[PDB]
Amino acid sequence: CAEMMIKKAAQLILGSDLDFEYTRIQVDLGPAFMFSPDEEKTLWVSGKNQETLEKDLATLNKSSVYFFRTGTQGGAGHWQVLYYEAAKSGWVSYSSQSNHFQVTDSNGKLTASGKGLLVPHANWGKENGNYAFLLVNASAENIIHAANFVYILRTQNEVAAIEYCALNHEFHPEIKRTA
Repeated sequence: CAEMMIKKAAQLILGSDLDFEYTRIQVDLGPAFMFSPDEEKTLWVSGKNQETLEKDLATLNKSSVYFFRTGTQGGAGHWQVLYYEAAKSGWVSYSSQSNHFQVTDSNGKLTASGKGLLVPHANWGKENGNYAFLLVNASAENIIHAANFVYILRTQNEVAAIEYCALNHEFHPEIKRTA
């Protein structure tokens, strides 16, 4: 399930399918990105108002892909992949096969599902407790980190998974990549 959005990222950026060869829970992806540089991370605080979020979305290039976290700073996060789908002329959020929805209309304003990203009557900001959006570039290395983190977390444990991510720059060999 965490694997589903990672597979999707891989399809869009690496032109490839990932097969997680599990020969023996659900995951918070956040820690997979601890070794990602700050230059690949952007925090938005624009979710009080419809207008500001639409002009945040307008600053993104439409051939780039992100791991997109909704929720509160320091809190529970919901991770999904954000990408621009040329066919449907809009930004799409993809969590899994079952859970995905379009975010923007043909000309860059929020769809009805997308307005679900707003919380008008809450505090938005950098600080602990606030709402924000975290975009992590879905670069090859971040896709690799996410795949490896989840794989080691399931087959071993979370300490092992952060330790692995500290040192490893390639897909774990049991994570099969084919074009």
